[PDB]
Amino acid sequence: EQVFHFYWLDAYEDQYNQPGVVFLFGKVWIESAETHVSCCVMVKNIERTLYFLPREMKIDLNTGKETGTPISMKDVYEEFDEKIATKYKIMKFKSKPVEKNYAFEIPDVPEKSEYLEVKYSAEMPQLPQDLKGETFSHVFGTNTSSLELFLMNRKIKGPCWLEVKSPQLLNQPVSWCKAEAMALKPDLVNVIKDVSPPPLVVMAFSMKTMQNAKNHQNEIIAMAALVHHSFALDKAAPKPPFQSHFCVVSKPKDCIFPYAFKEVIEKKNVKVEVAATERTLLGFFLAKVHKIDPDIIVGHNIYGFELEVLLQRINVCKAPHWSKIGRLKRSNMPKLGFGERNATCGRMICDVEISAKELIRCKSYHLSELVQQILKTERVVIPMENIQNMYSESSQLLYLLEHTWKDAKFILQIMCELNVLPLALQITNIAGNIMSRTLMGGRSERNEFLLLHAFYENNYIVPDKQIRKKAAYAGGLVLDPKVGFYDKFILLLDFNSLYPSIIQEFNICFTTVQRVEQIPELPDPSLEMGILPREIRKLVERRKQVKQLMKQQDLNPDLILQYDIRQKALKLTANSMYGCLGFSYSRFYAKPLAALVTYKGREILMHTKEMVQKMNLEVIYGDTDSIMINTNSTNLEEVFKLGNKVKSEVNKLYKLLEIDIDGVFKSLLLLKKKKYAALVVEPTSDGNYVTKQELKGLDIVRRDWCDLAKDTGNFVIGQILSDQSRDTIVENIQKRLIEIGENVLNGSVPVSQFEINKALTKDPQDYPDKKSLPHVHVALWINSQGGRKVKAGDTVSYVICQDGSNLTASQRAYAPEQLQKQDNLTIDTQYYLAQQIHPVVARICEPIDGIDAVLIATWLGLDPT
DNA sequence: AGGCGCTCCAGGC
Ligand SMILES: Nc1ccn([C@H]2C[C@H](O)[C@@H](COP(=O)(O)OP(=O)(O)OP(=O)(O)O)O2)c(=O)n1
Ligand SMILES: [K+]
Ligand SMILES: [Mg+2]
Ligand SMILES: [Zn+2]
Ligand SMILES: [Zn+2]
Ligand SMILES: [Zn+2]
Repeated sequence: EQVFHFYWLDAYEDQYNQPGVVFLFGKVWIESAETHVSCCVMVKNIERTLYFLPREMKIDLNTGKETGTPISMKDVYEEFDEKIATKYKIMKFKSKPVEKNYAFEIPDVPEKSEYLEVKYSAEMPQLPQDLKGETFSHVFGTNTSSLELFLMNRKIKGPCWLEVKSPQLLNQPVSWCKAEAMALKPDLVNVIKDVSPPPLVVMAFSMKTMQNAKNHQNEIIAMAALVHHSFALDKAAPKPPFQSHFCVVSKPKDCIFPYAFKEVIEKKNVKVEVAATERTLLGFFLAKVHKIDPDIIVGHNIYGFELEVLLQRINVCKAPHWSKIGRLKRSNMPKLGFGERNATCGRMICDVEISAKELIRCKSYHLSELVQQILKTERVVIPMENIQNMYSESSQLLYLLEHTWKDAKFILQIMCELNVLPLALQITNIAGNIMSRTLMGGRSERNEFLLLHAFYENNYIVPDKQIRKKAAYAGGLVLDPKVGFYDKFILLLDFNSLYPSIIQEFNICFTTVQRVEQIPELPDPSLEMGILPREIRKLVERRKQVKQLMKQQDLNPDLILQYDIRQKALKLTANSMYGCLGFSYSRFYAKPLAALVTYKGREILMHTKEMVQKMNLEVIYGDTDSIMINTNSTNLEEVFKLGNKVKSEVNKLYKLLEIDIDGVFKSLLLLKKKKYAALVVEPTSDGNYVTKQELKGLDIVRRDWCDLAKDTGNFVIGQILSDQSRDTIVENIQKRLIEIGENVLNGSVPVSQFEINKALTKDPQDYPDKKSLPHVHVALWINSQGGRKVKAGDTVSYVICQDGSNLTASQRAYAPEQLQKQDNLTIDTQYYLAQQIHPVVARICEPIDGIDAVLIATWLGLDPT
């Protein structure tokens, strides 16, 4: 024969222009060059695969009555061959009887049955989905895409090594890869698992734009990029994260570069290419992408801005070879990240903004905010305006260029810090989907792929693809809290992986629960574990392993964070598997199952509450799978004993479900359901312990209150949870608030602390009642005013100012720059004292005797009425 | 395009 090895990373199909064809992109080892290069493998002749369900008794389609003659596969075969194939224009086909299982939402389909599997060219006509015949009542798989068929049939689960038997040459190159090959049929491709993965080429970049003087245009004037040619995903990121890099700077049109600039560059020796026109800059960038040939391109806000601006400018400046930004040679450039994801076809796009949203929580996911929270460094901002003045002098243009470079580096460092790529790979090998899709975010597509593989594997027919809202069923139970402050130790117990465990513990599955608002019945405990509990179980085991690793002897603070993020990622994946059951647009939608899981959960929480109470214990709170207890004790060692005691008593009732000691608090300020503060006990040696403050749901943790209000609220909390007597505390609180009130009025407070942040659920243009929505109003300004544009999902920062226009506070929202720059605008001190600080402190002091709302108003110098 | 539970604010009636 003849065979070659290929490590695939990305896949792509064009069902309209090239049905039955799948393009694979990956790596190949080239011995003569001792390096891996890119390769494109075009897989052809992927055939549609349909399953015809035979009727019990034959039917006549002209009368619509049975005939008395039963059915046999020969009957079905003949009908397809004689009437169906001929009527629908299917020249060739192959078929065979098979036995498949079914367990989904189409009524009148038996659990197990024999089917006539038919296969034919994807180039031939697609049969109607609701097609029926004389011998068959239903047909499955009429609309399955080639990519799905390929991945499922070949059992490909994320990036891996493949052997391609009998490769063919192509008359003409179809990609921008170094190597190419073609497979005439899918069965020539096989997964192999005994070859270590190859390292990848990773490219991180950033760009700068500039609004042009006259015409309205965002011109790209600088780009920076860092590259690593051997970035391994099965180990710690390389240090340093890049081996090379390059920069390119261009002039708008009317401007002229500072002189000696060239020399200044040769002098300081920076790998900077000074382009004369934007078109040149773009042509150069694309040439660099083609030559470097990255498997992964990383940026910040790529999908929302950068990528669209790049393609548009490439089109406007008529830059040469736009398709080099991807790995597939194309001609027509698509626009609007669909058209985008396609534009980079073959190259995975990692957007740290998107990845950060999935892995951690921030007040905003803008680059400065991320560099601060994750890299713990400050990032300078260069406003589009100041840009122009920079071209005037050499050092300025040079500074701007170094700045762009710094952003490319920040982006890359954030990617490594969050360990984004290894995580995305792990999730892709688990779900068996496509890595570039994993990186775009979303839990549903992954869960669908995970289930598709599992059901194909177990020989099941799967549903065909089909073509915040109000709750549609009951969820978790939240206990009514016993609001107040607590001095004695509090015990918090929480069940491990509750829902995933409930699914296993009661064997809930598409295959074991009868259904069709009514809660189904638990299946007979004799039945064998179903696909769902097994798959769910595997996600829980993986999570336990990672938690075991964290438990280990003295580890790095950086690594510990990575393990914690990963552990939560696996938690979210298992919970998303439960959630998709209740996702109306899910391919495996099964609401009764979702409702049964939540039902058992509330039941279990109620029983655990009543049980702790029978032990004569005080249950002051509980959320879905937790129980909070006031031990009233001051003896830590005793509390822990009591904890393990209740734990043991509870776990005694279940086969798999296990409750644990989530934590112990030294002091607790419980305000309302899902809202509390506390000093958390952290044992050291000899029953000794340190203590750490922890907030849950308070206004202090939200993004939509200013720092001034939030820092002040945190001060109060720190004082309340304190050792100090109630008296000393109340005094300190007053002492501090009176002070804050003065500082706000005398103008001692940094303008940044007045900023309020809110994310837009929709694009600012899609709001009818706009004007009175401060964040939507500042976004409409920002947008219509300059370069970048805010869209659904972005958070907007703003401040309330004195306009001198007597409109409501909500109608006097302005951008920070807009305030600092404009003179008629000034901070509305009254608004901040009464609508920000007062509301926050009042809710926090609500249960504290001695403080009161009226009082808090007088400290702030507000008229109590 | 994982689920549902529980505040908070602007404003008009
Ligand atoms: N993002 C989330 C968080 C929680 N839950 C549901 C399912 C969980 O099983 C249950 C309990 O919430 P937990 O925070 O306690 O999550 P788990 O108990 O499952 O994991 P852990 O072992 O960390 O407690 O609430 C969910 O569906 N989605
Ligand atoms: K009070
Ligand atoms: Mg839990
Ligand atoms: Zn081999
Ligand atoms: Zn709403
Ligand atoms: Zn919990």
